[PDB]
Amino acid sequence: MKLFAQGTSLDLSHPHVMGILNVTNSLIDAVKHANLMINAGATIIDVGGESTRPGAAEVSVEEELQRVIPVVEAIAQRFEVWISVDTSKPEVIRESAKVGAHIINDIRSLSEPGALEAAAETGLPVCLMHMQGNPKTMQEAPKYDDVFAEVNRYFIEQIARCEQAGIAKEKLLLDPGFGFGKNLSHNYSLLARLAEFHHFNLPLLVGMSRKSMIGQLLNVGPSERLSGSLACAVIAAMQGAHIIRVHDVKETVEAMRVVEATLSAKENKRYE
Amino acid sequence: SMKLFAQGTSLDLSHPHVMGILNVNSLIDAVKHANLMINAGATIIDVGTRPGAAEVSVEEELQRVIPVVEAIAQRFEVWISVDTSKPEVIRESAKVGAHIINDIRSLSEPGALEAAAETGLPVCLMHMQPKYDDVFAEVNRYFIEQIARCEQAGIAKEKLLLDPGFGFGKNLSHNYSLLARLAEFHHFNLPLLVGMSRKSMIGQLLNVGPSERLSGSLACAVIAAMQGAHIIRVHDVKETVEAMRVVEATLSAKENKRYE
Ligand SMILES: COc1ccc(C(=O)CSc2nc3c(=O)[nH]c(N)nc3[nH]2)cc1
Ligand SMILES: COc1ccc(C(=O)CSc2nc3c(=O)[nH]c(N)nc3[nH]2)cc1
Repeated sequence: MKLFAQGTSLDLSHPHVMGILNVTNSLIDAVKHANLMINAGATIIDVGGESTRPGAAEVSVEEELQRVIPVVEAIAQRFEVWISVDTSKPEVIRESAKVGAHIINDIRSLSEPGALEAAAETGLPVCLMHMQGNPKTMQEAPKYDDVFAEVNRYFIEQIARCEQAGIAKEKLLLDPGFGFGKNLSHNYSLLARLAEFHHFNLPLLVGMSRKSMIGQLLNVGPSERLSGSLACAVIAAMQGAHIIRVHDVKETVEAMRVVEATLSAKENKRYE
Repeated sequence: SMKLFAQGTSLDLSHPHVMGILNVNSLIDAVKHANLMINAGATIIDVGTRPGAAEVSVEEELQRVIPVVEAIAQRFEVWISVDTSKPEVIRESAKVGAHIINDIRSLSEPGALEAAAETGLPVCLMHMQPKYDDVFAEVNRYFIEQIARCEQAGIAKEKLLLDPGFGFGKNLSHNYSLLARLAEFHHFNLPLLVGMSRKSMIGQLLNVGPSERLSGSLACAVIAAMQGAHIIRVHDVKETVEAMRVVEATLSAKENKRYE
């Protein structure tokens, strides 16, 4: 299993760690943070300029472009690392790809007018994430009769939508969207059944780092979540998740080495 | 449903337990460290004597170990595991409140087997000897043998725990083979105890020193717990307990309650 972008490839025969670069002197600091994450073993850096948090306010196209594009450009011309861009906006998609981004990682799964066409036009890999509702209301009262089945159905529908628009399946990644319109019990159901999403034969991307599913379980603040975060990452990686999106790159990469050593000693290379 | 009974209390093995390592006033500090581990969520304290270490006389081992076991048993509700190979220490430990006899030698010293049987306590069987054909099969064979040896001495199967003995005459790939296949040891229907905390199986993989192995140790604990391991022996209790609550939340959402 392999992705292709910007003349290079990413080998997903083992887990990859994706370092979070939140850009909600800004430029110099962001590039220093990327550099530390690459040194710590991150092979993808995820650049995001619009808060995707519960209650988040929208940012203008011009402001997002100012936050994001100079960060993507600077990273693409200094390091060899892959770059994902965390955006919903057709223009940010286009401009990001122009300055070297490798993956479009939209929490809205290209739902914004023109996003689907912009993504297709780039030829880049696209991550389809499940979210119930939108960031302003998703956490008010998340509700499912069957969260796994409903996220599974969403991925069937969005894969088709993307194929229809000329995005080949081989470009797609799937992410169940931990914390995006889910209560604590919904999140743990998806984590527990994560391996079952492999039936699509597509890369799985997960992001649990420092999230509420750890916070509300342990009743701790956001700086006390490293152990819980590593536990989530290891649980996901043991079930064959391909990309783990995190704040704490060094510790995660170390945990992924242990997983890799364990999976390579196993006959069928996956827990289920 | 799996439970152990000792000293008037029970251990509920329907979820994983964290066992904190206690290195042996010396007695005041041992109590203080026990207190810290209980506060971090350890439900078993392992009292002991690594491999390579200096052998000691019966008398010295009693003087080191018995007051500690006794002091913990008098002050705390926690279960107490004792790492010893000597029949005298097994006997005296049980008299002052130990719950589990954890012998790294699996009761091979003369008299140890009989002493353990007399106590009526739970007994942990650990594999120790690196070259193997199928490390899993050898360990598995060892368990069958030791179980039989214990049952023959009047130790009921319901008192036994199995430990594959990570780091103990095992190289890097043998250790990870045993970890990858841990869940297969459930066919005995006995509790599984594992100890990988800060070991060279992490140190060598990662090329880091003994104090930089927490993340790898946590990974090992999670990997074992996801496969239904019952007791995880660690140095870093708070962090392991947190990781275990995440495992527990995951396994409770799973209809199978285990990964294989
Ligand atoms: C303090 O509590 C926190 C709440 C939220 C965070 C975030 O980082 C949320 S942004 C985010 N998540 C995902 C994801 O899961 N998958 C993908 N594909 N993209 C994502 N983007 C961090 C901490
Ligand atoms: C730096 O390299 C290290 C080498 C060794 C250590 C130890 O703590 C090993 S003593 C020990 N292990 C076990 C075990 O696995 N199971 C049981 N049941 N009892 C045990 N007693 C730590 C670090």
